[PDB]
Amino acid sequence: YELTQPPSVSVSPGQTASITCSGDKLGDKYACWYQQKPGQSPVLVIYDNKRPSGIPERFSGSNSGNTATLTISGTQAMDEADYYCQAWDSSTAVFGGGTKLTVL
Amino acid sequence: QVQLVQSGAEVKKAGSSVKVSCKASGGTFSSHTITWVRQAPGQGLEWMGRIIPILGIANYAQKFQGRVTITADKSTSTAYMELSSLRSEDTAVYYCASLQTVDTAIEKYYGMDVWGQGTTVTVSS
Amino acid sequence: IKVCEFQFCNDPFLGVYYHKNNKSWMESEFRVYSSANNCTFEYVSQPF
Repeated sequence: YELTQPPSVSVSPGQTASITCSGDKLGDKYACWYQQKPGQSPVLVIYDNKRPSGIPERFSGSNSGNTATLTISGTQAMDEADYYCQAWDSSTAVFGGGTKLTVL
Repeated sequence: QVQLVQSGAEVKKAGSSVKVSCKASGGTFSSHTITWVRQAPGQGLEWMGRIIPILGIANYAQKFQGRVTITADKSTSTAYMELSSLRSEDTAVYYCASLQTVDTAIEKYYGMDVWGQGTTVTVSS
Repeated sequence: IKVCEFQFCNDPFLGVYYHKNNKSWMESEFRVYSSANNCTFEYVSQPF
């Protein structure tokens, strides 16, 4: 029900980035990851790690027993954004602090 | 298709009633549950609740209990809410989004398909 | 059951979800029409 995540993450460009969104019993809870870029409104990119069409096949992941992971492939300069992991729990939505991706 | 365009930034005094709304102008007003989420700088996203136009059932958030009066009418094709007892710390950017469904238990089988440009609010004191 | 006057689109259908593949809740979405004007008769019973 409560979400805690690292304040930020850094990775070199073109590498595989793994992001963990730890919580309390988030397995089988339909966690959704969103993307918000500086100066642009948030967009939908994940809804079990499932990616909407028209979005390049760069976002993927898996949902473990008590953890959700997001894998990034083909990272580019335009990936600067903040990722928020949320789920529909108890007929309510909870938004985490979010992680800022830094690319050298 | 839907755009969810809304009004721009507004300037008002502290302690006054705040009224904001989002208008589609695109697809049907009904058939898409409308959600509002608050965006603040360095504080994450905040969820207040949701209102289903056709169903007319509105759900509230734990922190926004009683401080918001969300209403939606199909005839006017517009959704709006009344906010009061807002402090300077509560100031942030509000966003509106759709869900593509009008069922209470179906919302979890969907996501925020479309968002709004964001209507920043400034409080003068 | 609804013997009621409303318009049907060119391809009415229903949207179904399985609640995390649990196959228990089995919810549905009523994407079949957009009106219920002049609604006359209704009936409910055990599903066929």
